[PDB]
Order: sequence, then C-alpha cells, then structure tokens
Amino acid sequence: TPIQQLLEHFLRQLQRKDPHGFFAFPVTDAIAPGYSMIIKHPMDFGTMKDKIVANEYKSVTEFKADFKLMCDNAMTYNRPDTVYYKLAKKILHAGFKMMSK
Repeated sequence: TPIQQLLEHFLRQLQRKDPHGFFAFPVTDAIAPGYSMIIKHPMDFGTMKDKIVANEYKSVTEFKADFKLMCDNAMTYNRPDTVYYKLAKKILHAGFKMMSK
C-alpha cells in the first residue's frame, strides 16, 4: 500500500506509450495463432492494473518485472520487423528509464 499510487502513475504513463492498445488486454490464440504454446507466462496492461488494485505487487521491482515480461513476450512472439516487436522494444527502454531512480 505505500507504492499503490506510484504504480498507478507508472502504469498510466506506460499505457500512454501504446495508444493503439496492442498490449491493453490478454492475447488470445484465435487472434495470435500458437501464442499459448510459445509464451508461457502472458502479461498485459489490463492484468497489471488488476494486480495493482488487488495489491499483488509487493515492490516496484515486481511491477517492473511484469512490464518487462509483457515486452519480452512481445519480442519473442513477433518478428523484429513488425509493429509489435518495434513498439515493445521502444516502450521497454523508455519505460525503464522513466521508472528508474
């Protein structure tokens, strides 16, 4: 509870870097064939917002680990020439820069 307000601010800033909403909600296999076979631990902004409010993050370090999970997942499933991989890599770097001390 001393980080909940901080985490809410971090997640609104990071979601503003994905205006199309590519990482807004869980990926399904009907729209991304094989996802569930390739990605073992799915993550997305909706899920992270849920976990904030549910107090499931005990540190900023655990929140940053879920953001890196979401971007790493995207960089594995999508090829480097795709819009998805390019956005994931971009916001990964930008968002860790913002979260750092």
